[PDB]
Amino acid sequence: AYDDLHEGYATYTGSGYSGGAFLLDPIPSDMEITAINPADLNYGGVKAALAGSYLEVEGPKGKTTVYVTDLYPEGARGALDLSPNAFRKIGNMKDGKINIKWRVVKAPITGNFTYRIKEGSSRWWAAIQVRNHKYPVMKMEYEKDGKWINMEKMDYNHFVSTNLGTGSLKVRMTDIRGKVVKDTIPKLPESGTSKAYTVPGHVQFPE
Amino acid sequence: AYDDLHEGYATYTGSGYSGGAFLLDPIPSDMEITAINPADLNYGGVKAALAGSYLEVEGPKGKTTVYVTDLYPEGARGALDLSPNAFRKIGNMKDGKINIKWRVVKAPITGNFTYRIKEGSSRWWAAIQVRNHKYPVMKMEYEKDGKWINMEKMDYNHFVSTNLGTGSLKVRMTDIRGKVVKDTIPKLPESGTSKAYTVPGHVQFPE
Ligand SMILES: OC[C@H]1O[C@@H](S[C@H]2[C@H](O)[C@@H](O)[C@H](O[C@H]3[C@H](O)[C@@H](O)[C@H](S[C@H]4[C@H](O)[C@@H](O)[C@H](O[C@H]5[C@H](O)[C@@H](O)[C@H](S)O[C@@H]5CO)O[C@@H]4CO)O[C@@H]3CO)O[C@@H]2CO)[C@H](O)[C@@H](O)[C@@H]1O
Repeated sequence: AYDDLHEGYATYTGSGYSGGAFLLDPIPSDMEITAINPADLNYGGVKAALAGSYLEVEGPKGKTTVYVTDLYPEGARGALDLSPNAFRKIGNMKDGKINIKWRVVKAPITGNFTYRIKEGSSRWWAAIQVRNHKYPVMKMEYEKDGKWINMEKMDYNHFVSTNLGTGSLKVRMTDIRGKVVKDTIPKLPESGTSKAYTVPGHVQFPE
Repeated sequence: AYDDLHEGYATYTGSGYSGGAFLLDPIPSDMEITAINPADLNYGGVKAALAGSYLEVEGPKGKTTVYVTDLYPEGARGALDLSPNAFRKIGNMKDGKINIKWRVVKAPITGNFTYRIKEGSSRWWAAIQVRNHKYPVMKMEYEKDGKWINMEKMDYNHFVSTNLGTGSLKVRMTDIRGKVVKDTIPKLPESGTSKAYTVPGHVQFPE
């Protein structure tokens, strides 16, 4: 629609395949990825607003799409830190830094959300990650007896809250376009889970 | 207190031995105990200020001493809910309600404090309870590399803080008389402790 490009500089790097901030591991080594500067990451006042998104990136030599897996701490506004397999498609690596133009695009994925329930989660406190989302997840709310509680998004790309209640958790998710989709996670453990675990989801953002 | 005085009324209950609000379990069955009204409980605006304290209660037929283990939710100022073994000593069991006078007194205990580390406590969040204190515990601080941090006392008789750091924990406790002692508590887990545990203390409030 109204869908502005973002101008900035790209560098390249080899981290982000493992141990990146957004806790999105494992990353296939053939995957084209990127680290994003803090200002653009936390769009809308949401920590990790753009975590797990995909960007289309024009360099002086071509255009390419990258999965956003990590924070680029020392990056200026507009700055991306690309994997070299991605970088090489849009610029010469002889130059260390290239002019780029990027925007958020729809993820080249299929199927539904997958939920990751962080280690330490319970009815008392929980951090919930959304994976496999066609668009940036701006918001996640759960219903506790009648009303909708907003969950804060963290730097580690999980939505977080307390006293969530017993019983299965009905949730809703909003994307960067304002689209909202509803789902249901199975009831949380009474005592904090020693291991993080996976819940296959039943919904996806609209095309 | 060395001196103190409340006027109120007492009834009696069979609860507070297991599952009380102050989480002081286990409670020996033959121990004289009481539940406490919210107003006196939260003395000086500290939630559960008088939890785990001891009171001398005077009834129409004698005096006796009790351990405070539970909240008396429907209590007016000065109202107490005694265990029968305590009630039996200062009143007639044929009454459902008696006139009483009471005061916070020195604990008929020996030895130092012990600490309870609540399940789910870690470097990031801890709930720490003091047991075996001769007087009410009004304040608990810990030292976080520079200066002292105040821990919120909770309705459930643990002091709570966050981002406490790694290593062993330098604490100072303050009683209702204004008296301050200092102790150290072992290292806090990197991730949330699966079960609650007790650690021995090495300090005690002045007689
Ligand atoms: O912060 C950056 C860092 O974070 C970590 S993950 C870590 C979080 O940081 C931390 O904030 C969080 O702390 C939780 C804690 O895990 C949770 O277990 C407790 S729940 C507690 C509850 O507050 C309390 O109401 C309750 O008391 C009950 C009692 O159980 C009962 O007996 C009676 S019937 O009623 C009482 C009162 O209602 O007891 C429960 C449990 O003891 O709360 C805090 C905060 O909400 O936990 C996270 C991990 O464990 C992350 O890994 C890093 O990447 C980040 O950099």
